[PDB]
Amino acid sequence: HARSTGSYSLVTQQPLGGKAQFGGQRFGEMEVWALEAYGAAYTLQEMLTVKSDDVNGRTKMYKNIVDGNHQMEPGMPESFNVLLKEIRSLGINIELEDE
Amino acid sequence: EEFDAIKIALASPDMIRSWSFGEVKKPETINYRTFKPERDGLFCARIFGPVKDYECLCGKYKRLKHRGVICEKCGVEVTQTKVRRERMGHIELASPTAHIWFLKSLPSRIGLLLDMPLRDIERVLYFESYVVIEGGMTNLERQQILTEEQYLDALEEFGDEFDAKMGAEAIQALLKSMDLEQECEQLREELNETNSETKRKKLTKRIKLLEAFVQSGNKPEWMILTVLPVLPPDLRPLVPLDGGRFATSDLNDLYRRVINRNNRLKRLLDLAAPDIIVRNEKRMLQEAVDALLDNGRRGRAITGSNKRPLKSLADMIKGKQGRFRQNLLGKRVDYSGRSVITVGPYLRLHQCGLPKKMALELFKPFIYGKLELRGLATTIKAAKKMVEREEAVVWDILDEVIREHPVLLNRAPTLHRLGIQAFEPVLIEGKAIQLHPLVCAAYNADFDGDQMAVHVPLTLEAQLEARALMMSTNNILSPANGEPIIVPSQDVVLGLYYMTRDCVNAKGEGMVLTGPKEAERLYRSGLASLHARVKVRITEYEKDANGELVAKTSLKDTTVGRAILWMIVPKGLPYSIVNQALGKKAISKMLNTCYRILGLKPTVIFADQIMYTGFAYAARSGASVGIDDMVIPEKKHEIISEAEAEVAEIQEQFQSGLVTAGERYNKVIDIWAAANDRVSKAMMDNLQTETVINRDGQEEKQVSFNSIYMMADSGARGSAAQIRQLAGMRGLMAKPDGSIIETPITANFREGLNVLQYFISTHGARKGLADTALKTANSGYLTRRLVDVAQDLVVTEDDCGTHEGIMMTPVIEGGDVKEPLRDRVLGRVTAEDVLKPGTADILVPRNTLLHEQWCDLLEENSVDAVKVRSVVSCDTDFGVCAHCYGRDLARGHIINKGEAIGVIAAQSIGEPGTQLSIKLSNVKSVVNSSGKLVITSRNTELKLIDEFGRTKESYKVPYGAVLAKGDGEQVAGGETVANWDPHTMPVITEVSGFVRFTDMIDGQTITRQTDELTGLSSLVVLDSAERTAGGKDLRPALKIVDAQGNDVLIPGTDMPAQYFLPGKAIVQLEDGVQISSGDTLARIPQGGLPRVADLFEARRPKEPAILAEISGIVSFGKETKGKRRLVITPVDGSDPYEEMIPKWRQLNVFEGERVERGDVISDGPEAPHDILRLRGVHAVTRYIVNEVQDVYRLQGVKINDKHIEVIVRQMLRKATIVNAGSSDFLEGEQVEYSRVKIANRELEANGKVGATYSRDLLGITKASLATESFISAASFQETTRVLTEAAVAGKRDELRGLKENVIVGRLIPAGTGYAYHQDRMRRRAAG
Amino acid sequence: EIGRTTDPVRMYMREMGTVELLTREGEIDIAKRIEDGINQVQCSVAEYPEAITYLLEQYDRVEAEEARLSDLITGFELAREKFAELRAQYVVTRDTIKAHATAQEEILKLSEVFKQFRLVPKQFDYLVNSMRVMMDRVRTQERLIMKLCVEQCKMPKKNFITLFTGNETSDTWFNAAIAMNKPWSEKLHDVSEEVHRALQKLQQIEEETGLTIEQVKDINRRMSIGEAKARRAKKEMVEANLRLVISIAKKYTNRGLQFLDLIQEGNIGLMKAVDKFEYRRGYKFSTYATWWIRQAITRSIADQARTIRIPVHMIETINKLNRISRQMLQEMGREPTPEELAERMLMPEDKIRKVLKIA
RNA sequence: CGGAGAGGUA
DNA sequence: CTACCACAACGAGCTACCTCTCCGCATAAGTGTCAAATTTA
DNA sequence: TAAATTTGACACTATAATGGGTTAACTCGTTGTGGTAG
Ligand SMILES: [Mg+2]
Ligand SMILES: [Zn+2]
Ligand SMILES: [Zn+2]
Repeated sequence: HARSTGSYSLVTQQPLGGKAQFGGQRFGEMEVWALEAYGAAYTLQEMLTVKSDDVNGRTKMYKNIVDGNHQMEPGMPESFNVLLKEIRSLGINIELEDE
Repeated sequence: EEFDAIKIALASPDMIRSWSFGEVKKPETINYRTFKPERDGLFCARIFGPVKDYECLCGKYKRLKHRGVICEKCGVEVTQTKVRRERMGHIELASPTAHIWFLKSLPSRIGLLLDMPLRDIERVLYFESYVVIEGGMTNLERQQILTEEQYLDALEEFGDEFDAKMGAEAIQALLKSMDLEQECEQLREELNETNSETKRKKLTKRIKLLEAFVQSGNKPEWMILTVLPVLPPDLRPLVPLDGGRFATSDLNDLYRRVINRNNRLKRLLDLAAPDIIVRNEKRMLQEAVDALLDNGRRGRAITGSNKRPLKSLADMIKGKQGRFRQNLLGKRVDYSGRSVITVGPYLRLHQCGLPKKMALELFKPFIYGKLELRGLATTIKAAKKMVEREEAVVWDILDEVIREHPVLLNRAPTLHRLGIQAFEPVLIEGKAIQLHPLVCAAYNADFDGDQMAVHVPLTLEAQLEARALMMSTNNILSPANGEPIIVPSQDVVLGLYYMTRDCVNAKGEGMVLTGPKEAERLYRSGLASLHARVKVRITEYEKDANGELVAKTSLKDTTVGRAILWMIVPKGLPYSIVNQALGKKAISKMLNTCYRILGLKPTVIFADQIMYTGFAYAARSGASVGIDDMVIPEKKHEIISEAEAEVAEIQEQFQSGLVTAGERYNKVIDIWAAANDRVSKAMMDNLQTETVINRDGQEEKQVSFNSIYMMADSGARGSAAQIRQLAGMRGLMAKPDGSIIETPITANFREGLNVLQYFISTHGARKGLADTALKTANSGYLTRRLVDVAQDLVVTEDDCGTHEGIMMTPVIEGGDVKEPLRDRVLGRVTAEDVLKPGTADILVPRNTLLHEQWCDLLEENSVDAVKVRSVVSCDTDFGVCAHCYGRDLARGHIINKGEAIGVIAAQSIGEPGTQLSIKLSNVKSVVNSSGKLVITSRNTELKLIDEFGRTKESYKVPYGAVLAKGDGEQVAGGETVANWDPHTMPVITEVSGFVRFTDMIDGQTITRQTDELTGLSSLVVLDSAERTAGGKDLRPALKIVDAQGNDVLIPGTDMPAQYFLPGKAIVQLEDGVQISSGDTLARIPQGGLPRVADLFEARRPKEPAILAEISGIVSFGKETKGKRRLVITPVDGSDPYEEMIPKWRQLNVFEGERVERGDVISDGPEAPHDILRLRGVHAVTRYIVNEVQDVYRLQGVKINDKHIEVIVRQMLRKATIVNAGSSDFLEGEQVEYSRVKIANRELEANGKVGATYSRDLLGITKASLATESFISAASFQETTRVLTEAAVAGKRDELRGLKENVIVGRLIPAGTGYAYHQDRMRRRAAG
Repeated sequence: EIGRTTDPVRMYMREMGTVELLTREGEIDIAKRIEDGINQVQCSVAEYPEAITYLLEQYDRVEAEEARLSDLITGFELAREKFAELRAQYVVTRDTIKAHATAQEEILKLSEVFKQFRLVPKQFDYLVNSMRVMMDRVRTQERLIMKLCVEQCKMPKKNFITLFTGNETSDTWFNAAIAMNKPWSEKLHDVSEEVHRALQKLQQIEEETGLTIEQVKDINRRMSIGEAKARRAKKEMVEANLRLVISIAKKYTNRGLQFLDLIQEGNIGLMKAVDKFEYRRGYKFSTYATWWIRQAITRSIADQARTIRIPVHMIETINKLNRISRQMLQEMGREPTPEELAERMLMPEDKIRKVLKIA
């Protein structure tokens, strides 16, 4: 099975999972530790933001690769904002404190 | 968007209204005649935005021309629909409730604050008992819980003076009226009078919480929930399915419950309902709220329709399937494929065979871009359809794109870091990814249907990242230990073994050759076998002092195979490497030597050539297994018959009634074990030297050419045990309860088993199969914890300039050396010099990285032990320096700054978890009358030192043990010097003469009885636990005196030589005898993975060993009770410390001698906390390293010790302050040791007193939870408690760990990104 | 005891079980107390003159036929003549405002001729809350008077209330408190202006009530005591009939709502039934209260049972369908088809209508 | 496009 | 007054992938005016 | 928009009915109460 770009979930907005529904392979916690151990920063970032649940980053990635320029423009993943909203609904104030 | 912190704090009602855009006020979600949202519903458009991009619900404004505007008809703001997942609502609760996290998550954070029991708070909350908030009269104080009857009595008595309320509102009033600063100051005053340990702990916890509130700016009333925030609708969507039915989230149900009950409460309040009615409604509102926050916390979880508990917000935050561990750390990734793997033998180390279809699908945007650039397509849709019908030009452009574009191959579970690797792709027709045979050891990958995934780097930084850091030709040596991982496996080794081995008279023996090329010519011509013993001319190149190669040519006695293999060997290696039969170890040493001598690229080419030749000649060999290859030994039947006769006669003797059943069971076990060993030895002898058919000298004998013996000897596949079970005897099997069954499985797997032996073996088979999965799960959990504890350790400095270090010594436990000095010291940097005369007076300076040459020089000069800088002793704050760590095992040189060492150490430790003259030292002894020296010290050790100075063996003698040879004597091997009574221990003295019985009389401290062994009248002391009233205040002392009677003093001090002899002693010596000096007087009796987990997380053992906390003499202080109290008074000052020992626990050191700091008083396992607090950080580091390494060596796994040292250093991050100076630290605060280090640095820089401290050894879980970053702890474990603590404390995160930046989505401060972060820091600090 | 328990149902039943059942005649005296309180408050508010002015003008404006006469009066060609005679009594009272016990005689006879007037609760509650709003207006007047009284003088309340229970309308009581020459008496001159604005303000109340402060005070006191007695009797009736609510509600469980929600809705229905129960019909309270309790419970299950709210008529039809299906399944031995349900269901319903009716 | 249950592979 | 033990409660348990089936279940009493939002020309 | 009409909402039924269903009930370490006895 293989997949380049397909459908996305609704809540977390990352690509689905499964051959029957044309999903993408999960990059689990162990593999994150491995790339961390190499010191592999850029590949880890591109597998965390622009090839995953970040809507603007992934569409920009598609547009740029179609244009031949190999560069990333990362952004804040949607799952993080999902977590922020959930924990705020818990009644505890969390916020990204600028500086 | 560019932030340096993530701030956590409590949420005030005003801020809760501030986030919201409107109040939801109705339980209906949407309409159903038309699927449009309701007004003020859970998905209302007015509050949460329009459903569609730049559209209204009525349809009035329907385009981008009105970019932003609010429709007057339906109130919806014209904005893009994404605002539907970022806008919150709010419900206005009628009766304020209590936040469940700040009420039930222990500690309560409310009862600890109001100083009330949790039960009383719950009673007031449950509307069961009244509580007074304020009262002018002294009869009713604050927080006095009254019953309903007491409330009515007070209300009819005073009625106006006091205020007594009921429910969460009363608690809110109590929190509001309370003053933080007055309570904290009065507790500061009251903390000083008396200090009971439990009381002191509760007061210090209370004062910490109060000061946290004072500093964080939060208010105590804010934990009483008044307004409920409402999640945006797109985060709890109500989505239809393909069958028309909807599939909503549980959060909608919880919100419906809460809003319905709140609305009905408002209705009843305006309706003037009776008191019981409104009380019930308030109680159900509280239950709705807490079920919303977390279902299964307070009481019974509220189940939905399918009888399962509903998923609350807390369940969507925490857990294995929560947000943190399933969507922030691990994510689903685009541009990913998956496929089954096969074997590719024609590849190189840097190539992988990618199928055409997966390659086309993965590089689709790249193919679009290159097709557009070339001009063969006008639009993106044209490229889409063109690649969809797959012309040949598409294939050519695909070949162009993939050229020099590495891809990542990944196999789960990725235990260690080599589980993901970068390979260059080669297009192949088929559907399987073709791997290289050599990389299967790193992947732990077999070709039995295993699968792996392919990822594609996109940007230039990622491509260079994969090319310079992740390429399979870079990571040759394993990071755990400095050994190559790309080794020939089970086929190349067999081919090479068949190559380099020699027969006796194979074909054309005694020949002579001009070089290897003629040997290959003869072999391929058929005039000589690969096993002929020949004379060959060899020209070998050796390395001089500098980098060039000089040549020497000579004649060697080799085989045709050795000569042929000589073509493969690069220039620079000596000929002794090839001149013997090459097993797996031999080829591993070959590759290691080639790497150490020539470098990297020649090693890669040599490995490729070795693999090619091995496969070719293994194919040409034709080695095959057959039913005749497992040759049964011809003497098995006689041995088994003799063993059966022995067991039969033993059974008959036992039935006669001579020996017990248990001893008979042990004896038959031993007999069967001996028979099994004999059978195994006979078979191994008969298989090892089968080839006796030999010629041209006589009937000669040589190593057998049997196939099974080839596969066992060469190390290709199998070992001695497998061949024993195959052709010899199966052996003894174990019962499910662990006991060994008496009768063993006699038959092997060739003769075929019967029913019962097979049935017996099934037990062991099933037990092993289950244990595999169980130990896999345990190893996974341990690896996760270890990776967490050391995730934030990165090398920052190059050299900290510290003079501390660990004293590397070869471990010599037992009768052999486990690892010599070489394996101990390779790679590390000398802390100090090597100052010893020795024989050459080697002198290496400090700050020297000990290469292989340096270690060889050390071994040649015979250095006993060296001090080296260690990670635990480094003096760098928030990271370690390069010199302290030493050498990068994966590369071979000093470590580059910015490499995360904690992750490497954790992965290395947790990866093999699925496989689990005589010299007397520290001596104080006395000479006896016979020369059999007897030692009166405990910590004395006798080592066996060579004539070269090396130490070979070591032993520990018991107290009073006898030995014949003193220090400085050179004794020959095999002499028994360790002589001692094993079961009992003597009460030896030091003064000669006669004995006078003083301070013992038969009846109250000794028992009048006669020995049952010798018949002599002996006066044995009875233990104080069974003595009468007259024996409760005296200690019986065998006061040994001179020939006349006065108590002679010990020479050296003025304390008389007396011996307070304890109870339960069979004292045999009587009066009127001669006692020498040093002689005895009486005899007194004395898994792997779980062990590693216990050591690393540091449990106190079930039977702790008691150490001496203060140096001085030892004495007993409390009487008439079996829990003896010990007064260890010092020899100079007063004693402020005592000890308590129970009854049943045995005592090693009696009350007659003196102990120093850190002496064993009672035997048993040692708790590492005590070792740390008494001996020092170095001692506990060494103890942990030795205990972990013992377990890892018993199973045969090589792990470098620096990883364990890094873990230990991360375990010692906390330091409890015993005495404060001028810093903002009161007492007993487990604050970060780096904080107090920098505080003392600055305080002494400005010239003040400073603050002392004492480090504490926490477990891995506790240390991880106590980390200064709350986000990492929340992502790890116990998310609810960590988040509550962070919220109440008003903490903030500085984003310094790797996991934090992984979560938020930035570069990790390690490797390539490290510099960037430093740059960012150097821009944040300087401006 | 009040100890280790967490189930709200258990605790609620525990406090509910401390109250004994009522007999055949206990309900009779409870209803007698309820009606006594109602009559007492009605006659207390009837004696107030501006109340009869408002009801007279309301009857005049409905005599213009702006609303049906059945809207106001619920019982006791006939309304017009009694409106005319009460108008005549009002105008003869206007002729004899202070000319003096005959004014009290005619206002009281107006009160008892108004006793037979059973009217709609909306206007009755409007009148009583108007009473309460002007009573709290004057209460705020004397409250600011008390604030002025004890904000600067630190003086005992008894002497002030003795001189404030007499006239308390003109300025001569304030000047009398001034003239007593107490050390804190002459210091009240600083607030002479503001209390004057108070004295006229209550005077305004006086001129919009036509009666003295004491008269309206005692009238509202009687209204309050009657209301308190009626509320206490209503409470005793309601909280002694909770077992009936539990018994009715236990049959509707597991249909969308929790047990305690059903109990609360039944309690609301029981409150309504107590408010509308009449004992003079000779029936037991249980029979009349059961209808209201069941109606409240079933209406509650018809609005909040499912995630999506369905109108009551549609829910009734859904049942009008469930029963039919079951009846037909029992009769034929197999589940019905849509056409058979169309045949058996209704004259206006066809296959498509009920197909739409299925969710 | 979700969640449960059952089974299978490494 | 406070050193000590036995219970109760709470939080923890490799990774990745594939296939299939299930989720408004037994229960329920109908009328009557008034407003009103969707529907034809 | 004027008018129709099927939806939607609310108010009202007068014999006596008087306390509810229920599920399922390893191993280990840490924390906090609840006495306990001398
Ligand atoms: Mg496999
Ligand atoms: Zn609209
Ligand atoms: Zn160091």
